[PDB]
Amino acid sequence: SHIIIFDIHSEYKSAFEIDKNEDFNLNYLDVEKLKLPYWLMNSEELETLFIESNEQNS
Amino acid sequence: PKLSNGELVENRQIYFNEKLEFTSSNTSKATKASNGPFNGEFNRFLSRFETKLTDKRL
Amino acid sequence: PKLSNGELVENRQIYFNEKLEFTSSNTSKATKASNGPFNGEFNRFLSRFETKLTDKRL
Repeated sequence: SHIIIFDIHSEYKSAFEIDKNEDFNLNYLDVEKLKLPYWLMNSEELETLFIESNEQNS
Repeated sequence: PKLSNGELVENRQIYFNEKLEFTSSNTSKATKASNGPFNGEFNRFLSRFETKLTDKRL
Repeated sequence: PKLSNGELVENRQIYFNEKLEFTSSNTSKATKASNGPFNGEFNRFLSRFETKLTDKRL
C-alpha cells in the first residue's frame, strides 16, 4: 500500500502511530527541515518566490 | 559598461564574481557615460531579495 | 536601429538571420540613441514561447 497525506491540522498523526514492537514504520515528515532545493523551480515558481506583484516592471 | 575605476566590462558574467561599482553618467567626453535601462529600477526588488536571503524561516 | 558596436541596421532583414544586441540610449549627438516604440515591455510572452519550443512532449 502507498498513501500520501497532505494534512494541515496534523490531526491524523495519532491515528497512524502504533507501538514500535509491531514493526509498523511511519514516514512522518517535518517540512520545517525537509530541505527542498530551490534550484528545482521553474520560471513562475521562482518569480513568485522572489518577485512580488507590487512591482510593475516584472 | 564602465566601472568606477574605468574598467570596461567585456563579459557580464564577471558580475557573479563580485559586486562591481560603476562610474557616474556624464556628457563630457572625459567621463562620458549613460545610465542603462535597468539602472536604478529594481531597488525595491533588491531590498526584498536581501530580506529573503536574511530570513529565519525558509 | 543601432548595434552595440555602433553599426546601424541598414536592413531589418538581418533580424531574421540572427539575434543582435543593441547599445543603450544616450542624449549626446556623438552616440545618440533612444528607445523604440515598444522597448522592454513584453518579454514574458517570449519566456512562454521558449518554454513551448523546448518542450519534448509535443
